[PDB]
Amino acid sequence: GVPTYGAIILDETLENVLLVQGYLAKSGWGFPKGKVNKEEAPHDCAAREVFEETGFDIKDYICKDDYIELRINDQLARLYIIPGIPKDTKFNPKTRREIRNIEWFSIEKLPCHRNDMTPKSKLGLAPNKFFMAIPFIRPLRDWLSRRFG
Ligand SMILES: C1CCCC(Nc2nnc(C3CC3)o2)CC1
Repeated sequence: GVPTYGAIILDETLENVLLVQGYLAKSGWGFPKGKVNKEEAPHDCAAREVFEETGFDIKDYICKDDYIELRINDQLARLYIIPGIPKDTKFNPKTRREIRNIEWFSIEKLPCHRNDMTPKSKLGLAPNKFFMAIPFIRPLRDWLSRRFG
């Protein structure tokens, strides 16, 4: 799969993260991110995708070594960590045909797994609107603990 790049934007308290809501297949909440173009450097793709989806330019704030990266179904997704962004920032997608809404969420309130359906003796996982974000939540919490504590 083609690698994706984006950002985990946190506010000044380190409590809240910025998620964006797409449409259809991307109908839930996730971190801003998208597919790398040919010959495009990871930091440039992250900044482009974030600016397209949020209207906020991270370019002056990217730290090269500060990211969480996951390989899901043999696609690589790397989110640069960008703390300290004020909660009163005006975010506006470029692209309202792609982005429904943009909100801050409390990190401690976000799920770090979906729930099973053990109550119903059925296999699988219950739907959760944070499905696209969830894989990153525990690594994010651990990364923040190590870096700040
Ligand atoms: C809406 C705007 C665009 C970013 C999008 N990010 C995303 N994270 N996982 C996926 C699935 C394709 C694998 O997409 C979700 C939020």
